[PDB]
Amino acid sequence: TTYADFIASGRTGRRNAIHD
Amino acid sequence: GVKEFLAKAKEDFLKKWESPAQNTAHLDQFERIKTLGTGSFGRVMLVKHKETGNHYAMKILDKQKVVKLKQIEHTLNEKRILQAVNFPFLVKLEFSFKDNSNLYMVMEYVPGGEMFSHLRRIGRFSEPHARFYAAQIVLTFEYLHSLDLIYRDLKPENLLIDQQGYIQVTDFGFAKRVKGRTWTLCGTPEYLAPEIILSKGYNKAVDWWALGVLIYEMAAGYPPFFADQPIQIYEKIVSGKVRFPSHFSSDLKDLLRNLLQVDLTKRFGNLKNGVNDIKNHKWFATTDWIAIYQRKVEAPFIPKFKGPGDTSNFDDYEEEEIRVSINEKCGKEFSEF
Ligand SMILES: Nc1ncnc2c1ncn2[C@@H]1O[C@H](COP(=O)(O)OP(=O)(O)OP(=O)(O)O)[C@@H](O)[C@H]1O
Ligand SMILES: [Mg+2]
Ligand SMILES: [Mg+2]
Repeated sequence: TTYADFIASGRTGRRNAIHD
Repeated sequence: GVKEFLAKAKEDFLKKWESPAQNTAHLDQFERIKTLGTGSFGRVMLVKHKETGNHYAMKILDKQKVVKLKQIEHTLNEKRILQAVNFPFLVKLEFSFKDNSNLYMVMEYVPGGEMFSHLRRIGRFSEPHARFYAAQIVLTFEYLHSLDLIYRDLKPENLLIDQQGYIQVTDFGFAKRVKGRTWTLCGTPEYLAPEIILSKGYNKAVDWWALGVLIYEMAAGYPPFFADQPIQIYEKIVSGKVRFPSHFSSDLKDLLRNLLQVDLTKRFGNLKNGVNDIKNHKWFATTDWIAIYQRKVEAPFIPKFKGPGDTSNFDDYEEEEIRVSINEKCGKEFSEF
């Protein structure tokens, strides 16, 4: 499932902004 | 109505934009309690104002780090714009000041936590729940865009839940007053519009794309474009193909197809009818826009509240000493702060 793939991914925690 | 309101709102904003408040408190006036959150640039701490006993949230930026990360003009934008705005869903800046080492922005403390933490824990929001938050962002962008302000970092981490269950937008770090195109690569990867990724000049339409991402993530429980690394995310965004959960209503899918739209001649928010293409869309048909503005709608949920300075709705963070050098850093760069 998409949910399972998201939860197993490396970006489920807080996401900080990017720059440069 | 909204027209007269926005007219007065612009009059009020321009006075503060042209004469910004500066140096309105000092670090020694606050007891520092606990870190509430951190980002790429700043640390935000719960503080208690010694004279009044009020709690606030204080954003601390190290001047030297702001310089290294090429955020000088952005940070000046952030404070100049946040001190000048006034809207029911925008966090209030109460004080700002600087010392030898740091910049400080003392905000109202929004105690219900980030939308992010509630969303991840609960899994996903029902469509009426997502709609209640989305409506507040729609009204907030209508207000910001009318002042020629682009926001540029919509995401659950930057949205706080107040004691009445309403949204407070925080983190004006990429906010900019601009009448034409702008070009800076900034935002958060999952939320970037394709025209940002492709280094085009872009405009306030990128906020409406980001609203599409937010509504999708709220209603699905995951973003429309996700991967393990930003480069992979950017490939998916520029590909532009979105898949929707089976449980998404026909109306929600139609709205999202019009927000997550690569073609700027077709993206809602950007067209001749402006924000009304969104407000009058079928997914929002049950929304009473004045009632939302007036905060008269009963919220989907009310954060737990245990005391004035309770921080239970926030994650714990490693604490770091606030050091203040005996030498002034970056004086010229931040003269106007
Ligand atoms: N007024 C507030 N009340 C409570 N918590 C807040 C407040 N403002 C910010 N925070 C918390 O502090 C965190 C970091 O603040 P902010 O987003 O302004 O920092 P940043 O360095 O600009 O982050 P980003 O990487 O998103 O640019 C927020 O995600 C939120 O958890
Ligand atoms: Mg942030
Ligand atoms: Mg920021």
